[PDB]
Parts: sequence; structure tokens; C-alpha cells
Amino acid sequence: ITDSLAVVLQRRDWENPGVTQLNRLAAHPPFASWRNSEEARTDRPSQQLRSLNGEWRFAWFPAPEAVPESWLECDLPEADTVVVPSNWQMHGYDAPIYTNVTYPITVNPPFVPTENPTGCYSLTFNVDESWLQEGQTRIIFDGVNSAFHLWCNGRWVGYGQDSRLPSEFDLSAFLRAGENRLAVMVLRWSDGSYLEDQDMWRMSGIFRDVSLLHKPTTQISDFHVATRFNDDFSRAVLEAEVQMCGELRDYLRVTVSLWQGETQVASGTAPFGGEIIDERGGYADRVTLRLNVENPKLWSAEIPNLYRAVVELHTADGTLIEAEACDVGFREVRIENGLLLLNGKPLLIRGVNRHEHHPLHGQVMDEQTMVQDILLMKQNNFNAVRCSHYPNHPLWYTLCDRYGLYVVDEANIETHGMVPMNRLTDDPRWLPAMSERVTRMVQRDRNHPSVIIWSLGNESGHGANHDALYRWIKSVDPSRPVQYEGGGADTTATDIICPMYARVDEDQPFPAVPKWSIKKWLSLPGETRPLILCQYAHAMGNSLGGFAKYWQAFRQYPRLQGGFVWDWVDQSLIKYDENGNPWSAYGGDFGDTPNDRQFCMNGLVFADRTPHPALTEAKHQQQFFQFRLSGQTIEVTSEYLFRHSDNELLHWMVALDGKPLASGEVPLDVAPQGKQLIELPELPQPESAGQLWLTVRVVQPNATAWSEAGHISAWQQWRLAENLSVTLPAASHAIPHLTTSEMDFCIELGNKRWQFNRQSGFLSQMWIGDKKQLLTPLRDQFTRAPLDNDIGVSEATRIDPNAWVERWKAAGHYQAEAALLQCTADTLADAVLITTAHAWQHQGKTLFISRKTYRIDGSGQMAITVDVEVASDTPHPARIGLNCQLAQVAERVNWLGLGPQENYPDRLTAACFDRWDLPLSDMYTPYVFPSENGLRCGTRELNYGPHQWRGDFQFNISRYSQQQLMETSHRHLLHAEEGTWLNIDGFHMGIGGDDSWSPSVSAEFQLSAGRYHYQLVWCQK
Ligand SMILES: CC1(C)C(/C=C/c2ccc(O[C@@H]3O[C@H](CO)[C@H](O)[C@H](O)[C@H]3O)cc2)=[N+](Cc2ccc(C(=O)O)cc2)c2ccccc21
Ligand SMILES: [Mg+2]
Ligand SMILES: [Mg+2]
Ligand code: NA
Ligand code: NA
Repeated sequence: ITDSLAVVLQRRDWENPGVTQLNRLAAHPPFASWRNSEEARTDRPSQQLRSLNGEWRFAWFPAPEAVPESWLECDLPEADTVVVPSNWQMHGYDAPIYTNVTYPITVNPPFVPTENPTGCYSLTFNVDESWLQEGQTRIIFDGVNSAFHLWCNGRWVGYGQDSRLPSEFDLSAFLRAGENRLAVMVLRWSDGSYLEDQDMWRMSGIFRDVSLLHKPTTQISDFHVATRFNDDFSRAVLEAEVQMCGELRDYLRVTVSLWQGETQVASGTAPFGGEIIDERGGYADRVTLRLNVENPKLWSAEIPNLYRAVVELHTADGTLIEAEACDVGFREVRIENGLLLLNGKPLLIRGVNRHEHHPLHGQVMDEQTMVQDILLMKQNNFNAVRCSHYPNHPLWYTLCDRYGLYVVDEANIETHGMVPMNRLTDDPRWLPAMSERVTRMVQRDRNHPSVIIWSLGNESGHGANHDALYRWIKSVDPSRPVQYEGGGADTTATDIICPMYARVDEDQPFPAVPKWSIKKWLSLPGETRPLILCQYAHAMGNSLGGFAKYWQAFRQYPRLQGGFVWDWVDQSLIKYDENGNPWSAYGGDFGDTPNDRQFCMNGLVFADRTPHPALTEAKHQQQFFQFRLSGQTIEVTSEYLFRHSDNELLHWMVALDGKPLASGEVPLDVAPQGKQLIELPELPQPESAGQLWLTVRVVQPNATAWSEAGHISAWQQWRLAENLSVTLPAASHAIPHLTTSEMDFCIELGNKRWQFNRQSGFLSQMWIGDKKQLLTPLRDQFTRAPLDNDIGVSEATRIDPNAWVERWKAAGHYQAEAALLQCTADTLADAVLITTAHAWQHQGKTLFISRKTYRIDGSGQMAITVDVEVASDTPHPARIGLNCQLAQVAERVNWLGLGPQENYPDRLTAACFDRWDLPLSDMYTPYVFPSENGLRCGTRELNYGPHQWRGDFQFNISRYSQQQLMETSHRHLLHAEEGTWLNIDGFHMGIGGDDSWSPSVSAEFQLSAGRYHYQLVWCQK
């Protein structure tokens, strides 16, 4: 009767932060209850841990009150069969909602809409007679979003909250021999939802693994593993605290053994009975075993050395009762004289924030995707990952233990959308709900070596509950620093100054919560802590402009120890069009309103894990080898802390304007933090015009667990000698002819002709035979299809006048019409020369003036000179160049300049000057929200079809006009236009990225000069 839905739902436990659970079992490190010690040692499956993943029955309801009572005792006929784990949104049952700060429900704590989508999962399953005769059978829900009641065989078992930590219940008294039925009622919204306002898709369901665990009545209930060292790390002590439940008997003993492969390194045995704690005695149900280990192999992300600990509960008889185990990493984390140290050395954090996202399965994680993420991270020189912003799938910490990544483990607490952010975290009545989110994380993950820093959550202001739970962790686990960014990044609840989007040089003095220059922040009076940015370099679309500025400062300042980029992967989701072709969706593409559109996509990699261009810029700046050149000696500095360069070659190549002359390879032998001098053999010194370039690459000859043989780890380029060309062009055998109309100036030379419209003032057509070459005239361009960083948070709903796109729009940059001031022809002895002069205006104010000269000579080459004035009081323009739409569509693009990948003025350090030859496809970057893209910088020669351009310019080349990109909201709606659109810019504004909601382009990358000059030569070859 009291099992009925009517009575259980009556209490409304999901609108009460004083009930976070009912009858839920205590939290602990991962268990498997092996009944054989060698299976435990080898980490092989345990027949005491069943998976209940697979096909369940599921049914959707608009509110829990709509669930019929029949559902408790038999399957609903309207129910479907569904795979678990899953998010029910990904099966089309209701919409996923993408909102950033604003809560997806009315803010009215602790209450929740009565429209509360409800997932009714059920499973019929068998249990062996063995499990019911002896011991304890429990069920483990690794992840239920956001709360749930549990029935088994019609009887109510319990209730659970916190979406990202395992909820476990005892099923012993509820199971029967043979057929049993689980009934799990999952609520999309709960009072827990008030602490789960992370900027991400809001989904729901049983989205992590479901398991049964069988333990004996007398059991290992908890164990903690600590490692302490002497000053030089030549000796360690492993302390293992083991706790038990059940009937204590004097014959009970515990053995803890430490292995390294098949070598047993130490072992101890003891009865239960701890040291004296206070005036009432000690813990009779606990024992600590202390093992000596001489010259331990130490854990780091550089070399992830692991031991294995095996904990046997047995009798004096030797009868094994059960065994648990974990991997062990010998490493020490401490902050000492203002620096974060690991094994006595200062870490430099090459970090990234990473969400649990999959474009098809939503927030369900798999081993394959996890491994793919880790490989991609290490291959791009990433040290560390921040679990933003919740405890991860348990397998993640095992994988980072083994592959070697430093992990920040973060409690599932974000209250961003409250006003102020403080509201719940400063309120004592919410302390219990918060403590369970902090304490149960620590109790689960404290034995993982890869976790080096605990975090109290994200974006919840600073309340007294943070201070309380900061001190809880410090008392319970001294071995790791605690950090938290809320309330100004330097509150009393953080051992590390952990700002988000603090800039390098520029102060943002917001009241109460300023973001100082990270350099100035360190020096403020009384401040002694290190500074590691919790989030930095917002990688939203065409971003990471200014990334090198950070890493220069990280390398110069000891107490700037890096940061975590925001963030790893685009949170795009897959939809299907009328033909079943997939496309990538973002905010509002599911009827979800209100939403925050494209802001779900901030990754360095697309959702399928293909890299954005910015990934290589990060790889370059975060490389572990630094290079200097004096003469033709190379100084290689290693930023590794623990390992020699014992899988590294240096390849070097010298080349003249792309043409290789000399190469060669040198073994690399640099000690950690050491230097190696390499003198290069006598290098070529040709008399040829052009520029000589030295390029070095570090190459790993052997495969790793994370990379292929031949993997490139770092690179650097220097200009050696230059030779300015002095030679006179070969004399031509003909002079071009000028034909003057009232309408046109036309120029002829051989089969070639050039037409200059005298009404417009632009080169409107060019001929080679009967084949015309332009579909659009060659005109000036002072605008770009705005990037995410240009737009910021501006919408048609609420315009943000301060963003770049809106200052451009307000000033008429986008609707300015060219007004010709001058267009004259002149014949001279060698060539014909057209001079032009245009003004761009808007409502009586002149924005730009453009003075040009076209010189067509007997060699068939058109020399263009441009001299642009920009009014001092108009917003600095996005670019200064020319555009046109060619008739040609060639397969290839050949250029000499920075490449091969997309690069922009404030993000070109990773690009190298060489001859690059790619398909036209690769000259467009398929950002899901389309914008300016594919620019290549510092180019001297561009080759497309019969055409060739020469000068010193930046260019993009595509089948997509700047008009189409600016007007199209999704990449999958783009259509190839007739021919090819070409933008050639003398100058181009930076892209920014320090954040994506305020102007972020540093002054030195703003086109502020007032007058500009660039020069081009158009020819056919
Ligand atoms: C913290 C800061 C800088 C902020 C807001 C910060 C923010 C915004 C969005 C965020 O979303 C996401 O969350 C994810 C975590 O779950 C990630 O962190 C990710 O990075 C983001 O996509 C996060 C922080 N503003 C906005 C603003 C608005 C306008 C102006 C202006 O024009 O003058 C200036 C400041 C203000 C305004 C006054 C004082 C302080 C701020
Ligand atoms: Mg509750
Ligand atoms: Mg947030
Ligand atoms: Na540093
Ligand atoms: Na975001």
C-alpha cells in the first residue's frame, strides 16, 4: 500500500533539498568482490559483478502523477524496448534543451514545473540461487538524470539524486529466485536540477551503466591508498586503510600486496584494530597496512608507471572471503613556496576542459570515444584534463591513470543561473545537498593517481558552503590541492588562483569579481598562490586568436603554471534531413526555446573529433621542446620534467622559396629541463633571389601507447639569408593597346584583353581567347562574414552595441556603396596605366577612400597598387583587400606562404612558410556556424588554374561568397556558387578569442593605421 505510486509520490521528495536520497548505500572506491586473489591482481572480470545494460522497457510521461499504478506490478503495453544506458532525448521522446546560464525551468527553488518529463524504465531479469542463499546483492546506477525512485518486484526500495555519481541500493530482501522486475522512475527535473546548471545540453535518463554487485555479509566496505616519500623519492611508504562491515571475529585478517607486473614488491598482513584515535579508543573495524617501497617508479603524465594493490579479506585459516584491488601511481602533489609541484618539480599545465558529449548518443560515454579523446589529446601536447563540470564515467579515470593525464575532478555543482550566483551556495539549508556532491566524489575517486586536484564545482559564486566543503576535503585528503573559481577566482576556498578568461596583459576590473591581468594578479599584495586558469582561450568557431601570448607569459612567470582551454569538443548533435543525410545541430534546432544557439560549440575538435584549425596552434604552443638559433647552431631546451628524449629525432630542412636544398637528421638526447646544442653542417648559400628558411621538426621514431611511428611532436622555423632580386625582367616584344569608349577602357595584348568599366571604375572583365574569366568585377572589400567572436552575444532580439559586428553594422560598413571619384587612362612606352579613386559612404560620412593603379605591360602582367584611407572615427575595418568571383573552378590551390592550415594574424605561429598544394576543399573550413574561414597569411604567390597572383597578401579561396557565409546559419545549408570566390587582403583584423562575449582582438591586431598600402601582380602562367 505504502509501495504504491500514490503514497511514494505524495512526499514529493524531488522538491525538497533536505531529501537527496532514501535508503541509499554509502559511497566507496570501485568494487568487484573477487573471490580469487589472482583475478583481482590481473583486473580480469569478476562473476560477482553483472552488467544489466542492454534492452529495457521504457515509457514516457509528461509528469510523474500520470504514471499508472499498474506499472509497478507489470509491463505497460504502450511501452517500447530501448537500449540502456541512453538519454531518452536521443530516442526522440522529448527535446534536448541547450541553454547556457538561464535555468531551463522557472527559478523558484526548491520547486519544479509540474510539467516534469518522466521516464519509466523496467527490466525483467534472473538472479542465481547462489546470490540469494548467502551475502548481499546490491544494484548500482552509475548515472541517472536527474533523480529517481526505485522499485523491485513491486516493492519500493529507495530514491536518489546527483546525476553524475553512482547510486547504490541493497536488493537482498527484495529479490526472489528466478524472475525479478525492476521499476525505475526517472524525473527530468528535481531540486538537484538547481545544482546542475552547467552550460550544456539538458538531457535525462539512465545514461550510465547499471550493475549488480554481490558481496559477502562480512565485506571490505572501504579502502584508501596513500603514498608518502622522502626528500629525493628514493624511498616511499604505501599506507592502505581497509574498513570492513559485518560481524567482527578475532580470526579475521587483511592482507595488502603491491605488484608491478608479475613482481611482488611488498606485502603485509594484520588483524583488525586501528591505532588509538581518542578517549574512547580506536576503530576495531579498520586496519592500516604500511609497506616500504625502495626506489619506486614514479607516476606522471610523462611516464605513467603503475603498481597494483590487492586487498584480501581472509581468515587466519587462509580462507579468502573477498578481494578488492586498484591501480597505484606513486606521485606527490603539493604546493610549496607558491608553486604546484608534482614529485618535487613545477608542473606546467597543458590543459583542456572536456565534457562527456557524443553527437549521436548524447551524454552516454563509451571506451572507444574516451580512448580516441585521450590519444588526440596527448598527440597534441596536452598534459591535463578538467572534468567540466561533474564526476566522469568511472572508466575515464582508469584510462588517464594508464595513458597518463593529470585530472581535475570537479563536484557536480553549478548554480550559474541564480541571482546572485551566491544564492544557494551561501544558504546553509543547501549545505547538505552540496556536501553529498563533494564528499561522494572524493570517496569514489581518491585512489586514482591521475586525480591531482579536487574542485568544488563551477560558476556558483562564493558562499560559506564552499568554505566549509573546501575545509572538509583538506582534512579528509591532504594529498591533493582544492580549487574553485567562483566569486573571483581567489577566495578562501581555493589553493590555486583559477580565473576563467583572465587576459595576459589586459585588466577587466569588473566590480566585486575583477579579472586582473594574470601577470599583475600574482603581484597584488599578500597573494602567494600559483595561477592556473580554470578556463581560457574560448575556442568558439574561428578562435584561439592570441593563444601564443598566454604561453609566452606561462614560460616567463614561474607562478603562471598554465591553464585549461575551453574546450575540447563541439557539443553539436546529429539531425537528419528529408533524405536521411546527417547534419550537425545546435541551440534551438530541436524546438527548444529559450536557447543559446551556437554557444554549445566551443571545441578544438568537431563532434566527430575531426580537428578545427586551432588545434594545431595549441599543439605548437604547448610543445615540450623549445628552440633557439645562433648562426647555424640550434639550442634545444626540454620542458619535460622526468624523462630524457629517448624517442626523439631532430629532422632539419633548408629551402629557398619552397625549393628544398638540404635535409638531414640528428639524434636527440636532452635531459629533463636540460639543453642540447646541435651545430648544423655547412648549409647551402645560393646566389639566387628569394628567402632561405630553416625548418626543424621533432619526430618520434617508435610507436607509443598513444602515437604512431613518425609522430611529430614540435617544430620551429627561422629565416636564414635573403637575396633581393636585382635582375631586370626580360624585354617584351609587344606593347599593349588602349581602346577608349565613352563607357570602357579596354586593353589588348595577344589573345588577352582587360576591360575597365568607366561608370563603376573597376576591372569588370578579362579575356583569354573566347574564354571570359570573371563573373563579378574586382572590387575592394572592407568587411568579413562575422565570426562567432565578432558577433558575441548580440541577437536580433537584444542587440549588443559593443560587439564588433554591431559597430560595423551601425557605421554602415555592410551597406556602403562605392562612389567613383576618378577613372583615367594613359598610354606610355612600355604599358597602359589606369588610375582609379573610390569613396565609400554612408549617410553623408566617408568611411574609406581607395586609390589604385593598374599597370598592364608587354609581358602580360597586371601590377595593381592600392592606397586606402580609413577615417579615424569609424570602427576599425575587418579587412583591407580585393574580392572577385572567378569563372574558373580548378581542383587544386598552390601557394607560397604560411600553411598548410587556416591561419590568421593572431593565430599563425603554428603555420610554416613553404610551398603548399591542397585540394580546393581544404581551403574552406566547415565551421558548423559559417563565417570568414580558410584564410592563409603572409603569402607571396597564389596559383589557381591559369591564374597567378604575387605580392604580400592574405587570401581565402572558396565556392562560398562572404555574403552567403554571413547569411547562412548552418554549414549544411551552404550551396556552391558558380565558379570560385577569391578574397585577397593586404591586411586582415585578428580573430580574438580570449572570450566570445566581449571584444577580444588585441590592439596590435586591429587595423588602426589610418592609411594602408598593398601591391599585387595578376598574371597567367
Ligand atoms: C564573468 C563575466 C566576464 C561574464 C560572463 C561569463 C561567461 C559567459 C558565458 C559562459 O558560458 C559558458 O560556460 C561554460 C561552463 O559550464 C564554459 O565556462 C564556457 O566558457 C562558456 O560557453 C561562461 C562565463 N560577463 C558577461 C559580459 C557581457 C557583456 C560585456 C560587455 O560587452 O561589456 C562584458 C561581459 C560578465 C559581466 C559582468 C561581470 C563579470 C562577467
Ligand atoms: Mg529531494
Ligand atoms: Mg556555466
Ligand atoms: Na610558468
Ligand atoms: Na558554451
